[PDB]
Amino acid sequence: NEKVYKKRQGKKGKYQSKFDDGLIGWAKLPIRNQSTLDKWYFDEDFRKVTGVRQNLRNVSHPLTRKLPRAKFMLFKYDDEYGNPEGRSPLLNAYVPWKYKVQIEEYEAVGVSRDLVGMPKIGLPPDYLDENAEPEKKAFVQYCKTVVNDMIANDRAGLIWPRYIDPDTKEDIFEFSLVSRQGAKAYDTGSIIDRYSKQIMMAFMSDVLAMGQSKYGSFSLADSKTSLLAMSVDILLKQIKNVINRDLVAQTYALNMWDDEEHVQITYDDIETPDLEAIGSYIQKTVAVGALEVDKELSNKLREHIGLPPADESQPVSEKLSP
Amino acid sequence: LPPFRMGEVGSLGLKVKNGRIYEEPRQALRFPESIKTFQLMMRDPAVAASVNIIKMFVRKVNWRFVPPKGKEQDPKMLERADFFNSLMDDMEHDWADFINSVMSFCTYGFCVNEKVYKKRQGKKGKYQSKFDDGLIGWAKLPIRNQSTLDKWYFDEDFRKVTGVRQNLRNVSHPLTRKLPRAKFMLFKYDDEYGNPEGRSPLLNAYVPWKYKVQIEEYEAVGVSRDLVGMPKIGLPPDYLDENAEPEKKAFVQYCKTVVNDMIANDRAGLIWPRYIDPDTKEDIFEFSLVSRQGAKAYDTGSIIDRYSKQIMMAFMSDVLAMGQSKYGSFSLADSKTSLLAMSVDILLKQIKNVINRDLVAQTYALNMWDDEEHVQITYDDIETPDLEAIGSYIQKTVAVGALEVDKELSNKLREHIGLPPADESQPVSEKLSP
Amino acid sequence: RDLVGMPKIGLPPDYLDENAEPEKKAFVQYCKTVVNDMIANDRAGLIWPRYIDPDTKEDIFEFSLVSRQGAKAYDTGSIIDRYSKQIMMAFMSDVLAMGQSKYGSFSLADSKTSLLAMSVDILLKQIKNVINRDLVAQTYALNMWDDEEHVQITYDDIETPDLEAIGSYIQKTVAVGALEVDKELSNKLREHIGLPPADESQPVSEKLSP
Amino acid sequence: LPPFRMGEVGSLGLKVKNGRIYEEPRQALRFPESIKTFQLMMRDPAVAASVNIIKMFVRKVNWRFVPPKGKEQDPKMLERADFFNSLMDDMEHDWADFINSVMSFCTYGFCVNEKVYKKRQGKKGKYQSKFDDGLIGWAKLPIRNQSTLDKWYFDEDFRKVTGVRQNLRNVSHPLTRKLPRAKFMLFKYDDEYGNPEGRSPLLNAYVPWKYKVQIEEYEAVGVS
Amino acid sequence: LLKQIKNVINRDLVAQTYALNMWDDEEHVQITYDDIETPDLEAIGSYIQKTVAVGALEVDKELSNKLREHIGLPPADESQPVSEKLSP
Amino acid sequence: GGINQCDIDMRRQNPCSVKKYTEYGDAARYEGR
Amino acid sequence: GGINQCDIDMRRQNPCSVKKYTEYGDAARYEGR
Repeated sequence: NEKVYKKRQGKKGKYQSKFDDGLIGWAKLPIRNQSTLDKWYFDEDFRKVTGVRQNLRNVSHPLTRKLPRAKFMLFKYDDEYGNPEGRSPLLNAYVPWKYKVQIEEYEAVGVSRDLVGMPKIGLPPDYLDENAEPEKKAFVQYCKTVVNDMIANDRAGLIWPRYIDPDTKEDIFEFSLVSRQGAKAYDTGSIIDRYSKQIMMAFMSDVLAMGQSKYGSFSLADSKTSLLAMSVDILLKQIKNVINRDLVAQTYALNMWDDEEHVQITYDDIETPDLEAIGSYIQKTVAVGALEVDKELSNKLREHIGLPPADESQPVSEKLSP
Repeated sequence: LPPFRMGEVGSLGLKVKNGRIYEEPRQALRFPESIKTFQLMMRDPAVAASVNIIKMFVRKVNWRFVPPKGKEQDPKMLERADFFNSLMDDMEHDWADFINSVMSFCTYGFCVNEKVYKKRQGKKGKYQSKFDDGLIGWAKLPIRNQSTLDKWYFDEDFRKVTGVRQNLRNVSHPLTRKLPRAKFMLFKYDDEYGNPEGRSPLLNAYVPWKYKVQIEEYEAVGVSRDLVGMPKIGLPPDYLDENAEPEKKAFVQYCKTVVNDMIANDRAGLIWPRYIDPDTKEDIFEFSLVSRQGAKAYDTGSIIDRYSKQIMMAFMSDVLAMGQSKYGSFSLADSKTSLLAMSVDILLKQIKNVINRDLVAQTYALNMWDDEEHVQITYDDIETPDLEAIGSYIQKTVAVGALEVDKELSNKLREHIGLPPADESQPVSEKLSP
Repeated sequence: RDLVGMPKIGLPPDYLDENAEPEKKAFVQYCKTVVNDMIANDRAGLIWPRYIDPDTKEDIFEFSLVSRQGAKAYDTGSIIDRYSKQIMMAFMSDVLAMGQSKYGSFSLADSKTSLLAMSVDILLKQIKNVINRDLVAQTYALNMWDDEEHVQITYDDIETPDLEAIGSYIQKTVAVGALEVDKELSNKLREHIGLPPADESQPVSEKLSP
Repeated sequence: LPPFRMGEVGSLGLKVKNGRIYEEPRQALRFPESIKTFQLMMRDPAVAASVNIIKMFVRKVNWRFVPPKGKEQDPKMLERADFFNSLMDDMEHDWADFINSVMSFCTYGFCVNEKVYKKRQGKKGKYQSKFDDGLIGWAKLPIRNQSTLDKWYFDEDFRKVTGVRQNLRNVSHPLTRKLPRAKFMLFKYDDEYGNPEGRSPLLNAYVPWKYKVQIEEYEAVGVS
Repeated sequence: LLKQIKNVINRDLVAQTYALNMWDDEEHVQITYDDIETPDLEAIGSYIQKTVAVGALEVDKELSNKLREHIGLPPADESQPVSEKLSP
Repeated sequence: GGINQCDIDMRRQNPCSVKKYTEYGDAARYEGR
Repeated sequence: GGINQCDIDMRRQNPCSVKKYTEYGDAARYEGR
């Protein structure tokens, strides 16, 4: 994401704003597509990344631009060995997906081409000639119509010629449905299900198929958190650290400020924790006087029901209390 | 490398080509063909139900205008909130209808609504109203169909969208009109990479649907053409001739009648000629039902069920088949929310942000106002939370004095049973208390 | 490579010659088209020549689907599942397939810890010891300091322990006066709900208490 | 690009053609054929039960007139509420019957009810009443059958509906009448894109029903 | 569906009736509907008891009226109290 | 049998023929019978 | 049978042929029928 700055002169500039204090602020944080990033620049002996090049030849038609490292932020899913491109989580599921799609295609083709039970007509070779007599041609045309239009119906029936050769004892005409002997050697359903479960295990996202069990929770402040939430916490911490270390520090420098400290950006919980357990815990540990009740404790306890910290001038009054 | 400089240096890198986005490689899911493909997918009961539940959840919520935080009790902000609230109900169409039209982006992935303004001069104008204060308000927020939007305009080097063109040649018969970006709002289901058309949620379920419908068609055709057990008649070739004797013709006609009219009945029976040739030992006549040897190699029911479950998993809407379990809840204020509700929350926040950033700001400018702040539109919960848990929690944490009871707390607690905040002049009295 | 059920066509050898008459060539081309384009459909059907040789009593033409006699001697699904379970057992990470049971916990301060957490504790202790013994000591030397002691780096818990059990235990053991309540105890009890140690100037006041 | 301007610049983009909506591509689900297709679908027990439960739920509820918020105790608003409440029970037919006729849009996706007014002069008029105050009240809210509505009228460039035409040639034998938009109410099950005919809920179940009835017929014939 | 019907009625019928009668009140009376089925009683009773025993909920006459609606009783009667002579 | 619509309709005119409970096209005739 | 589209569409023109409830391509016809 590239960093763009502006002056807060209200509206007398290329970029407008709601403030006229004249400080330095953020104009926008555009994304640079991954499919366009082409080359990475390093220092003399490959110790750090100094820049990147964006190629714009195929993007709807200078065609190439270069960005120094100080001009953008870089987020990484997993940064072992200091690889600038990180490591995509899809690498873990590459093989199960490759097997699953292939087997699904095989099963679909097999279902399409399963031909057991289709009608078949056998006629003497002389019926299929082009110079045959008109009667044979009419017979063949009627056979074609029957083959095209026969369906299971309350009037389904056949009247067919029957003649057994005296010297061969085999009918010269025939009408039958093609038959098959063996059966498929593999059960594709079980294999596909196994590979789907394997894929779901890579991301630790089995909740999609097993539903939300009562033994797991999505809250990070509750002592039942699931692995999915625990990993999302890692991702959130990564984002927070990158923002704090890359964006705020440069903003301080541009404004020419030195405060000995920097304000930090922090996030909130995904879902509020369970209320019964917390209530019982507070009651038990405060009834005996082993926990010091504080205004901050009240503020936190009010957060769990979406209320502001406190109001010290509007108490529920006697006139509405039985 | 160039030195650090303020201001943009690159570009989004979008694949626009002659005003048409080419992000999606499959031809079946680009602009011209996506209008039909999405309508084909909505015919499947699973996809239709999954989309409709999401649409229903959003329309269940109420909207309201509130003062910005930090200035809640300022009378000026209250008057601004009242004005903006009155603006909602003064349109040519109901606000609920507007929200309904917005949800069309659950299918195409985006929606465009044009903004139309009017003067509140009561009734002495093209657009009428209930107020005569002469301010600037909203006349309506019509939708522009997605199937008509044709070309997108960008700036010099593709950094932002500056307009759009609507083509009206096929819509019941100028035929083309152009809208600047400032003249309409744009809602997007998912806006990674800054694609103006967003990303439809139907893309995730494209393959399972394609397999499922095809296999269902195959199964139906197989059931139709399964012919095991039908009667069959075999006659000597000379019976089927056109010059045959009258007796053979009558025999063939009777055979035809039998074939047409034979059914399982309490009088079912046959009397048939029987003659075995001396030199072949095979009956010359025959009556039998066609037989089949093998069995179908695949079980279509299991495959169809698997693909239906896969489709339902894409939208995280398994509640349709598994019912409403007691471990999940539809309330966003309850600590058991399900993934469907969590995602509907994302959609609601997107709508709220778009409205606040696009409509209110321009309304302030037109009226020539500068208040240092803007009233924000906020929504409510889908379903009230569980009452037993909240009651027990409040009781436990207030019995020990660890929670400060406040009038706002009473107001909030009354909201869960649909009561107004408070009434400080009508108390339940002694005369009706045992 | 499972090929059971594919169509097969048998023709007299003279139909496959290169100098054959045009009729036979057209017949072979049509057979190729059929083989390529035949699918299960509502119009599926065949009209095929049929001639039984007088002296062999076997059809010279044929149309049939290849058949197979035996069945695979081994069930690969069971073997693969067994080996997957064996792999998962090596790391003691069966939680991935069995879900998070209520009898196990990820907290090291809770008396239900699972083997995975117990081993992660070993790894964390290894990292802590290496850091303390290798990095801090050298930093002291470079700065030319001698304090008789070194500050130690310590880590925190993976997940907070269960609250109901701890609350009941504290209540039971403090109601009878068998446990000495201390400010450190209050600080620790506040840590389990993410609160700072204490605040001794901002008490909840009478005006907000019913 | 043109500069920003107040007032509409485009159009809904509806596919109206000669007064008939062509939104639905399948011929079996457009105006002339939809009157019969929907009646065919209602014969299936599953679809019938699903529609009937929804219809029953709506008819279970009661209706009432209340003062607008902010002026609940104002006597004038109470008198207005009383007048409007009395209006409900003074019609030629019961209010419950009117709500019953409205639910026909659970099948066709929309409904049209014409508005008829009268003077409350007691009994000295074409329409009678229990009151003699001389105000204006409701005489009845008749339904107009969906199978008779033929053509929809729009403005110059298809921005709104201005009227509708009812054809009465096949209904037991002027044969055609025109109603302006101000003369009737329009209820819609689902009104995305501003389609006057809405969207029937039966469209979602069209394919499963088509397969189910066909397979049932095949099974019955086979048993026979 | 019920909200759709309510909105259509309010926006189409009442407004025109006001115009025909030649009235301008700055506001229009709105038609509103009721619930399909009464809610569960045990949960509501327990919730009210728990939140009123600690004094965190302000009891009001409107609250009594609403609580009486769940058993099909009118809002209140302030002249006919159950009397001592029938109380053990 | 039952392959030609014209044949089916022609043979439906015979009065002396037993009557089936259901025929093939019963599910699509708006007019029943 | 049913291997050539140019033949299927020609055979569809026969008026005296029994209607089928479903055909092969029904699942992808935008227009229906």
